[PDB]
Amino acid sequence: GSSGSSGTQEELLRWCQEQTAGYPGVHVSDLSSSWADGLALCALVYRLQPGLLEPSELQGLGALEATAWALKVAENELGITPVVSAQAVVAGSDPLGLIAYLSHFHSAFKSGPSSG
Repeated sequence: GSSGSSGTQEELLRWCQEQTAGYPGVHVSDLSSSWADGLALCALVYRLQPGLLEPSELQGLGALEATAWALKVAENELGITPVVSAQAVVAGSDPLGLIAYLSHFHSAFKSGPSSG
């Protein structure tokens, strides 16, 4: 039951919500600061692929320490080149880059109606 306008960020956000949801503590409510923490990206990645290692350290790592991994396992496994600097994401300087960065994840791990 996942379908709507498949056009606005809503399609991505919601999609990411269901993913991160699983991860305890990670609650994506807005693509502004909800992803700044760092775990967010970590959850989205770890979840997307339950086969990849688990966050044994990320559990108690620094807001940045986390994002670091995500961008890694994402650029290695997922292959989603890091369009934004782990710092920019967490620091919260380039809110645009992040959006584009995530867009890649979905664009690859998306499904449903193309033109609503």
